[PDB]
Amino acid sequence: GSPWRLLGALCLQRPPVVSKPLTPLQEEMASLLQQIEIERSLYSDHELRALDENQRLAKKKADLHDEEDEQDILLAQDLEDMWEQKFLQFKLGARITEADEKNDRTSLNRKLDRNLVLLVREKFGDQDVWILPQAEWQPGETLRGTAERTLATLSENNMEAKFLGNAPCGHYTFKFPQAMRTESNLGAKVFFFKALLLTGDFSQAGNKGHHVWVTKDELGDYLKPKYLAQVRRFVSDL
Amino acid sequence: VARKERGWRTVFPSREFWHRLRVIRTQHHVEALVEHQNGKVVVSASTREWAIKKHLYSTRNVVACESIGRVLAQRCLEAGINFMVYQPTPWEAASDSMKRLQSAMTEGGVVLREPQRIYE
Amino acid sequence: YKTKPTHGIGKYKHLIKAEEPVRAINLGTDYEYGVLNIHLTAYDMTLAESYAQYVHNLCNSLSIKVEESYAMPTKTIEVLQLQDQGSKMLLDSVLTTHERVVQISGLSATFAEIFLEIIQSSLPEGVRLSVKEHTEEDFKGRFKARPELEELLAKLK
Amino acid sequence: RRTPPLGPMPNSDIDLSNLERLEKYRSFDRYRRRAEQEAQAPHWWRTYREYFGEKTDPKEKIDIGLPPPKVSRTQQLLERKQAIQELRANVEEERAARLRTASVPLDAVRAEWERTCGPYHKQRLAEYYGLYRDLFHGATFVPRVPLHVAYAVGEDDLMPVYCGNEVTPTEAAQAPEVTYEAEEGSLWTLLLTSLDGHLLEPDAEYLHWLLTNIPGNRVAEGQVTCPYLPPFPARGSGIHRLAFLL
Amino acid sequence: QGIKKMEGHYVHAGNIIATQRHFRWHPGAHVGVGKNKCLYALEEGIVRY
Amino acid sequence: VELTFEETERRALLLKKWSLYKQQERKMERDTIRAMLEAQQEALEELQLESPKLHAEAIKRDPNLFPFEKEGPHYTPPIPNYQPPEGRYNDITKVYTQVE
Amino acid sequence: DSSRASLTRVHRQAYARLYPVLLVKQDGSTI
RNA sequence: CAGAGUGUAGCUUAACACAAAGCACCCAACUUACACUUAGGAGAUUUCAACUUAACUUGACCGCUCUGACCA
Ligand SMILES: [K+]
Ligand SMILES: [K+]
Repeated sequence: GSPWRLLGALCLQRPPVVSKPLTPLQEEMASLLQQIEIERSLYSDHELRALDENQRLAKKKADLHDEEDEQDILLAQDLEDMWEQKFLQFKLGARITEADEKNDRTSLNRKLDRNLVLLVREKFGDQDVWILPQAEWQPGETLRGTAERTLATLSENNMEAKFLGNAPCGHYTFKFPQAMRTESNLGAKVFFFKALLLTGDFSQAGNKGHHVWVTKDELGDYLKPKYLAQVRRFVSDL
Repeated sequence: VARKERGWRTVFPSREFWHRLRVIRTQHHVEALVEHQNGKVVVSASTREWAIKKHLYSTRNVVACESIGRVLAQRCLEAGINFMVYQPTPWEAASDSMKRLQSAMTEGGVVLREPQRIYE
Repeated sequence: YKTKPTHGIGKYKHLIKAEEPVRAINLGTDYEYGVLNIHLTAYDMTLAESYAQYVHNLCNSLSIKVEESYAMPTKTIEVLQLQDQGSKMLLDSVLTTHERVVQISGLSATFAEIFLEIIQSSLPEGVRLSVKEHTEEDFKGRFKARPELEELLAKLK
Repeated sequence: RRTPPLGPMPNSDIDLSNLERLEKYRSFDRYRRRAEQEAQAPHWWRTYREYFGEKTDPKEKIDIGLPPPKVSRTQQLLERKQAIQELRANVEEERAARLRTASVPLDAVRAEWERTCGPYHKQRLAEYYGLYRDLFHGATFVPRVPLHVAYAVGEDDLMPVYCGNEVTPTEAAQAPEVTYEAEEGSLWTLLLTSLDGHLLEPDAEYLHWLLTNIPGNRVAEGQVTCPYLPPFPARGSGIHRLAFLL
Repeated sequence: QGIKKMEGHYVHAGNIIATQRHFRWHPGAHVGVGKNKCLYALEEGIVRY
Repeated sequence: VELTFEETERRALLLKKWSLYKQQERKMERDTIRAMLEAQQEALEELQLESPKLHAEAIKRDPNLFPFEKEGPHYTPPIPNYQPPEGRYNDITKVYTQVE
Repeated sequence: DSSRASLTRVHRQAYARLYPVLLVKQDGSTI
């Protein structure tokens, strides 16, 4: 054996649920692009229809020669009124949810436009530390297999995850305090593996206050300085 | 009556000239050179020069190229250079930058064609 | 000249790829993937083309060879809706589905995780990403169906 | 029979195993730029430059001129960067550049050019005209004192002398007006020579003007060592070079 | 076909220096090229390759 | 309709700002990829030292990685109890056949 | 970011005017 | 927290001064796209003091990169 204890950590991420809001400059550029798109476009069918009906009203008022009584029951601008009415009745889903207002950091329904990371709390030598879920490597298993095993040893979940590749995306090696530091147990060598949360969540039984879903910005509050510096390298915030 | 370096018909550019205007455009600057066929630079104007840079909003735009033409035309007349050949690529010749630089040179007095050699 | 030390100074054809006159799909090694098709399907044609362009340019920045960039045939779907207090379905809207494919090759095994993380992170709203392994069926699906060959083939059956 | 190359052969540093992954030129302009650079490098094979290039001496040209002026680059760069920011901050300057209606003041450019690169452009132009070759047997100097010479033509017009512009013998029939910047107590010597006029000896010159022990820039108070003689280029003899040396 | 004037030979203006079916030797300084790719001297002097 | 001078001026200035804003988006993306690549490669190096048998497995390709499907974000999230209207989908794509 | 390449216009020479609309899906999500 | 090395924007053994250069890079138009080309865009000497010289040399001061301490 070796002095270092091999570990496999899981970087399970919930990708954004909704699109990110446009920034002030993006809003102006989006307005100009829409303006340019209209200017360089041909008349649409709905525009040509609204034009003819305007002219028909003139031909049925000035010329007074119209030979068609029926014409069309509904006009173009009248049709737009029905469309706008239907839209106002429909109520969209909230992009800012109850969990956002209540700052419930244990739910997956918060910060829908951001990317969340799963942190669990473990006790190490009678000390409460926040870490990315991990498991100790066992013979006859790959280091990725350890990460997939970690997922299956969480507190009552039905989460389905998609692992991306076999290589680790980061590592963190620490040494135990000299009190327990030994030649055979010098320290540990964590190896993180990124995964995507397809579907699922901790059950109400499993929601008992031993995990959080946090963005990369609010990731330091829980992790330690040195552990944080190594996790903030492969956790993107694009 | 001096010999021009004729030949080189299979390569580009021609050597059959006494003086040529050569324009160098970089990512940040515009330089124009008048050089003898033997390779000696006669006169030059570059936006790297403080004398020109201090009056330019940008040293990489069409205005910069036109300014280089006007400055170079004056320096050509003071050096006695009244004729030269210009050997642009097809895309360079069509560009507005080079068209404005050429007009600046001709307005400045320089003729961008050379008189034919007298053989007899 | 052959005898002289400058022999062969004008050699150039060894510096150019051999171009001497459909395409065999290259299965990757144990450390590289084969030809990969990056499908981009969206209900909006501009979003599918804008992202297909983004993926092409991103691959060039990362030195990932882009074998081909092409559009798949558009699929039009009529959307009928049951009318209120009626049993008749009436045409509501016509929705078109536009697909764009960026075919890449030589993607490294270790680098695929990073590449996939970047292109999924930038996916616009309403655009579906599907990265598949290229197969002959995918290429053949881009060509018109031959009814005459089917009838002659049916006789053999 | 074969002979090994006498040096590194062109295109040897290209790795031919990874040809598909190597970056290509893609543009005519990028190949030409590299091609022009390769042509200028020295080679161990026979080249056009070997047979047609002027045979310059290997030893560097001796500088016989005044010392270069001492400049503080740090202070100079600060002032220059500040001036550009002020120019670019102006919104009218941005619009004139965008609408392609801006221009440079040619007179102000030349004044600054006289004080900065001007001396080195004059040295380069004098070298092209063969003045250092003929006057100092290849020794060069940077003309660091701007010399302004103008012939009075009529009563209201002047014909300036720059560095190779053509002046007719009729315009130069009388001594020119000469001015330069000089400190009090300095002494100067001005001479005019025809490099190509000599009718008998091929390597000799004619002294057209020699003023010595000039106090400051008061040329009219210098000793007339040789009185002014107008240029007399012989008919059919071509174009002559007359040089004022301060 | 081939070289008519080797390295160092003296040529008068008009002298054909080489004839060729394809461009094996290219025209340099003071060397003209005919419609049939024939290389000829434009000046009197010494041939150099 | 011809644009006013002020409009063409406002459009040109906005596009100039767009060049610099997109330059800084690309920089952030170019430095995120670099950070990820360095972290991965530095983790693989450490793994090779610790146990060359696990490193060999780590650098192999994953047979299950592809097909990899991901839908883009929505504008608004799904509504918990929303009943869509009843209807039908009728594909009307033209079928093209090659004869001759 | 979802906005990395979402600001676009129709890059065609001849095209009829198009209007922005919300497509409500069967689960209630919109695009 | 200490000990070493280290220093122009992304790269460069660019920078004699006449000058902070060349390339890489970003947007738009052309291109299915890419590429090319055109027309635009953004930039650096970590900071002071020492023939005032100095991006360059010696000092401090900052940032960086390793080696230990600390670390679950
Ligand atoms: K003479
Ligand atoms: K021939």
